[PDB]
Amino acid sequence: NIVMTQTPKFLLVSIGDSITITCKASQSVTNDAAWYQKKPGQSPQLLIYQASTRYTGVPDRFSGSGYGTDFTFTISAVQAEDLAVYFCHQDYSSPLTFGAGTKLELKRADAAPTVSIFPPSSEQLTSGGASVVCFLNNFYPKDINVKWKIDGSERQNGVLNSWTDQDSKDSTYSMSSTLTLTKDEYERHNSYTCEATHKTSTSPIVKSFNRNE
Amino acid sequence: VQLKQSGPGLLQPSQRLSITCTVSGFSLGRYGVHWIRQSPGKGLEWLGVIWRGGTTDYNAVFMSRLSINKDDSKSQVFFTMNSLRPDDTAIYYCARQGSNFPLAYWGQGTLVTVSAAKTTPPSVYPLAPGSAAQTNSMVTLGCLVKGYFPEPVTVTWNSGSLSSGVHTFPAVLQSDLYTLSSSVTVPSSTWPSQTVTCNVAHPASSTKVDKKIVPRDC
Repeated sequence: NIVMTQTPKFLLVSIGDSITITCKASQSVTNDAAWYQKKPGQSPQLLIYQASTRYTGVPDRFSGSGYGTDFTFTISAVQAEDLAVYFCHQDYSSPLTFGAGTKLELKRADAAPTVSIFPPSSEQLTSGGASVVCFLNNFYPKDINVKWKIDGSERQNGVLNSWTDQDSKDSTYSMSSTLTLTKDEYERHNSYTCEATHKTSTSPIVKSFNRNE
Repeated sequence: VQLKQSGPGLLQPSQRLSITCTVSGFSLGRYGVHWIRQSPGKGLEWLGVIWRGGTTDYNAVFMSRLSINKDDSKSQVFFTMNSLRPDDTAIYYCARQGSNFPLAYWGQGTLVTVSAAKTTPPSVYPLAPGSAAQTNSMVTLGCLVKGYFPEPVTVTWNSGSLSSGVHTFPAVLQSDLYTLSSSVTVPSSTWPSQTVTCNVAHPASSTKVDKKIVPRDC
């Protein structure tokens, strides 16, 4: 097309590491592979072009190599300002095409999930319809088998999740669910669970809220 | 040295997207202007280009319904796309290449959304906990915002001041309606007393309703 197959989609890293991204092209592109940086809000920032040439004002920690179909993009020592999306691009041929992205994470080695089990209110039920929220601020990694269960079940009707950017200051995630329920759906099961399957405690860290206690 | 786009962004099915890229610090007669888009959860996707002499080259998949024109003297390039659909939703850019070297100058963006929904405002239903154990001396409160269109919205805590552990989340669609949630983590004993007032700010709608926190009496 030419399809630019970028790999791997996440690298997790800490400051000072040496890290290579890879791009495979469906066709020989000669040497017309280029590499960009994406910081959200900001527009793309050209780093390397023609596989290995380095653009205007770019430090020699960013390098690259390859010819034909196989290309490589190294960063030999990472930093605060290298904490962003990266992607290959080919301009050998129209249509011009891009890699899918490599997001760079940062390693705040393990952390405990601040689960905050919630109910609705009378102040919510102002239109005859409600919703059972659950926040989970600051955890690591994002691998989290959460479920809004009822008596040890997997009926996921109305489960309405969210996730966030890894906040740059504290370098850990957050989560947000919304188990929506109607007027009469709201009285049936006596309690329900906001789960967590973290390696922080291998006995499953359940933190439920009941209708009675 | 750089390029700048237009709206309008928000339109319904079978309607023309019509951006305009206004250019400065280089001639249209010396460089092409490419048009690219980023669909959410996807890579960038190239749509087409008009080169210096006017030649034009479209991506085959949009060639039935794509057109690029220009006026070199006015420094303007005119993008159009002739019959929209729900998955034409993205940020559409105009961009330009070096001489010499690849794409390295970008337009600011055009946020575009394809749907046929009236501008309905949110409904701020606040949140405070449901009793049980109150150890640890920190408890997180909530402020849930439901049922709005279009985007976006500012979810502030106590008039844009309290923001130390404020995590407002990316929204999610609920049949032409968005719902997002916000949280703030504050110590136990002063909220209770010095409670936090939640508020919201919608641009294309214009509602700014506030809500204070009170629990229930278990």
